[PDB]
Amino acid sequence: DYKAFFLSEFPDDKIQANLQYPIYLGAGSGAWTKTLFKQADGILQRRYSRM
RNA sequence: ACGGAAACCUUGAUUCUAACGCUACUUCUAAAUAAGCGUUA
Repeated sequence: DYKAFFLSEFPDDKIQANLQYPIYLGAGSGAWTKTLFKQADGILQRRYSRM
């Protein structure tokens, strides 16, 4: 779902391949790895619209 | 110069012996130190 939602808009050479079950841990992985991105779409971006 | 005089309601005695302010009870329950990089060049 994350690849069909976010990672598909970027060049394939910038996206890594999975050897085992994927996960995103810690800082720097992005907002969509830490939210319910299906429901946070729209709300998250408008939270930063005036910055 | 009195039915009056003399005469301790007195001596010895522990309000004492025994007895747990005790029995049971999680300072516990969810929670990434994480998000945003625009515009100009």
